[PDB]
Amino acid sequence: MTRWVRGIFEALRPLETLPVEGLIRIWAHEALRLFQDRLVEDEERRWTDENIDTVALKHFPNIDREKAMSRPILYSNWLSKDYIPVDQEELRDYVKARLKVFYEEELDVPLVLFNEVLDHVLRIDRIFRQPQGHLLLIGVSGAGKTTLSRFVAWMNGLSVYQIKVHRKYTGEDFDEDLRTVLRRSGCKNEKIAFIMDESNVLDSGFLERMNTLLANGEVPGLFEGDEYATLMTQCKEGAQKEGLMLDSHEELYKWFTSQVIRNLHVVFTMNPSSEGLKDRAATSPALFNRCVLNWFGDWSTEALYQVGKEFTSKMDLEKPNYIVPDYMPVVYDKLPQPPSHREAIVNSCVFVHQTLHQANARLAKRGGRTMAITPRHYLDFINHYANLFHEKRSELEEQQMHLNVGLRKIKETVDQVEELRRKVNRSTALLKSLSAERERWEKTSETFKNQMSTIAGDCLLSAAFIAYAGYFDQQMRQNLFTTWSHHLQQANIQFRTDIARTEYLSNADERLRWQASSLPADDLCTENAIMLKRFNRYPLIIDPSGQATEFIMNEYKDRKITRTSFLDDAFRKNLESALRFGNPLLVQDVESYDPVLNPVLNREVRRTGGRVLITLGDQDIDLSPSFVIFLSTRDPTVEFPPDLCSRVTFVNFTVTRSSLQSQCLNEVLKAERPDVDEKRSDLLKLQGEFQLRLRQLEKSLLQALNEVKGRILDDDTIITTLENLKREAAEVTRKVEETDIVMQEVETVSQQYLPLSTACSSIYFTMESLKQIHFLYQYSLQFFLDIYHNVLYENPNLKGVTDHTQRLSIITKDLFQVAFNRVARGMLHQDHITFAMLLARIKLKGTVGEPTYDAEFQHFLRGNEIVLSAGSTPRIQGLTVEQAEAVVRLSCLPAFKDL
Ligand SMILES: Nc1ncnc2c1ncn2[C@@H]1O[C@H](COP(=O)(O)OP(=O)(O)O)[C@@H](O)[C@H]1O
Repeated sequence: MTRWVRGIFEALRPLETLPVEGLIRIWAHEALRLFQDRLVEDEERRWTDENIDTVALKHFPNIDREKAMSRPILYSNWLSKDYIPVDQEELRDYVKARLKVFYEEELDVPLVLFNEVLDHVLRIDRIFRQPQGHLLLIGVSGAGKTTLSRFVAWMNGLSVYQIKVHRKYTGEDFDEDLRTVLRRSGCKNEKIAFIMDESNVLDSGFLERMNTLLANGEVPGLFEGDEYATLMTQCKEGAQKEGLMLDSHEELYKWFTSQVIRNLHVVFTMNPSSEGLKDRAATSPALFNRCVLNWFGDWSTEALYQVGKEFTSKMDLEKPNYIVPDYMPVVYDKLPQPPSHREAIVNSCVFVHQTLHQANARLAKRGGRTMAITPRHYLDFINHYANLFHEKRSELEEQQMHLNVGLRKIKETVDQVEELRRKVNRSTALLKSLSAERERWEKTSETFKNQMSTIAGDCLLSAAFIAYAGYFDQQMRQNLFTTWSHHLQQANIQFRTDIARTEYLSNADERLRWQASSLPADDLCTENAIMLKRFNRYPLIIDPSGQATEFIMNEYKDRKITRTSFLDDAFRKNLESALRFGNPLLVQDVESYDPVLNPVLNREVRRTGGRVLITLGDQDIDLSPSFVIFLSTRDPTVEFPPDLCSRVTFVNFTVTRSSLQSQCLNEVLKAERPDVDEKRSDLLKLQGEFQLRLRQLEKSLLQALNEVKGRILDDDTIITTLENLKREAAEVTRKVEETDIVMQEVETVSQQYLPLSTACSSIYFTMESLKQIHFLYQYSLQFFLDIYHNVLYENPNLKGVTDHTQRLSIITKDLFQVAFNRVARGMLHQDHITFAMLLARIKLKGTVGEPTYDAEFQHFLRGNEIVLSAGSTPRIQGLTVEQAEAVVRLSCLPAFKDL
């Protein structure tokens, strides 16, 4: 209430003749600034707005709507000398005008201005106006709390200062930095907008220093001895050059403290996690005394839609023929009218973001180990969408112009043939072959026109998959992809169905090179390699095994990738040399993440300077363009700080039940029924790879055409190539026309081999969970892989049998038996029955002839623990109390009503 009265009084210093409406407007503005910015939920904010309006009307029942107008009540002293209220649009234009100069100065990164930005900027400016302005910007990473802070601090002419934090950064260094910032604040009279983040704190002593820096503005145990005398020298000089009389030592120190009071603004940016705030309050009470905390909520659907619309402007998404048959909105308010498919693309992007939010909520509800999606992920997703759309359109345009060049070359060949004619059989053969070529190539042209319909949707789905997914397992990746596909089809945005992510995002040669460089054939590994190839945020590999580390080591052997770690004392030494040379650096053990990497991960290198210099620590080091840093770990799952979570692309190699199911299905299809596996590999190659080989034959034909210069005496040299091209075109046509028969029998074969895969996954994860029973029962994935390879390629029972239906049964029985034999051999002779009947339950789930009997198993396991004492008296002489109670509990079971 004191701040309320102070703010109202300040707003009325130079302003006269204000009506009652203006006064209640200022009252409401101050109430919203001091009572609503601190709320965390939107419900609290709207309740505050409703209650302020109802109290205003109750205590002032004879006022005009001049009290409220537009709910964006904003006051700015930028447009006029006084603290006059301003309109949304005028302030937006002025902020854009100032942002032009801001971009000219530094940070050329574009910032789309939404309603939230203008409000946050005005709040931070209001806090900056008062001499004791201190901020606690609590908001999710990527919201731009730091960016807005710097923008407004520059806009008010405040020299921003930041602490460069690393693992070796000691408390004495913090005291020296505080001495420097206070010297700049008091001496030379510099308005410092000194800022910090939660990552900028590694020792509480920082927090007790800020306690006295905020509450009193003077740090007593900072300036001692020589430092104190030097400080008094500089500040006594500053008093003279600022026209201030020199006094005794104590009075001069007091004047310096007052100068720091009026020339220092400390800003805190914090994780919205309230648990951290609970003891942040305890460590420093001044965080709730001198700091006006400003809660930054997650970017709203309005903000996400505006970001998507503004950034996706360079791309050409204008499709004149588009139909909207259903009503699937997200923004709900701006341009809901039938779109030009660009609004549809942006709506799909924001729906993808909401889809991740819903998936995260569901994962947290039905389990844990859930990571939080920051708006920086949206910016990464938008950049991925733009780059991938550019690539996938430029490549098709260049191959289309190649086809046009080939057509013109064939026309020129026709002209040469007409000149030559005026052997006849050779002429007729080449004439019919070239007519067939004309038909095939006009078909190619119409196909090229067809892919323009699907490029937008396919690239959107691929970018949403690569930029967002990567931490989730195979099942959740598939669920997200199918949800995105269903929504995009429902939005009538044309995307090609049955899209192979691996084949669409990579070519044959890169995939085979990956396979050579120690990469498993699992589709999860291929997708992870895809994410590792193209990326904006430097990867953070999650892998319990060492397969990914050795794979990426092999991938960059030529580039001289150096292996270091955070635990290594020479980590900075090993990283500076790699940065200067331009060599990739793989840093393992990200558990003790070094905060010195924040500038590198944020890619905040200042390109404004002549050479591209990064401010890594105190020193400035030039950023080599080939500096590709990598992060990795050795644990399956661990919680990461959210600030680190928003600067890296989580690529996860951790196995799961669905991953084991897919691997076992692929392995059994490779071993049993290799024809279906070959036909599916041909299907995967049908997306681009076969077309790429056809283009290679096309360019070989083009080379031969001017190699022979239209020879007619020896025409077979080109007739062979033409015949091969015709045969390959016919083969591709047969493969495409069989895409209805195929994936109709392929799906049947796959679902036939599904019980084996699910049984394998269940058996492996039961073996993994066997750690609970006894500390000695520890089994690796390699052990189960050996078991499964043995039961496939080494069974003695499969030597003679060849019928697939009998071979599957024999393989399943052999797998069960061999798994039991290999596991029980290292189990005490009291758990053999336990594992055996666990495998029996797994098989009973696998078989279909009888129900699962889940109620019976639940009873047999725990249902006898139900509490009841009615009818517990034995009725027959041949019965006891415990047996009578067991009779009652079994009579509870539906199968035993009459017992
Ligand atoms: N209004 C905005 N529009 C677009 N991008 C924005 C906006 N505000 C911030 N950003 C982006 O946020 C990134 C910086 O986020 P950062 O300041 O590190 O966030 P935080 O302080 O929440 O951790 C940059 O990519 C910047 O362009």
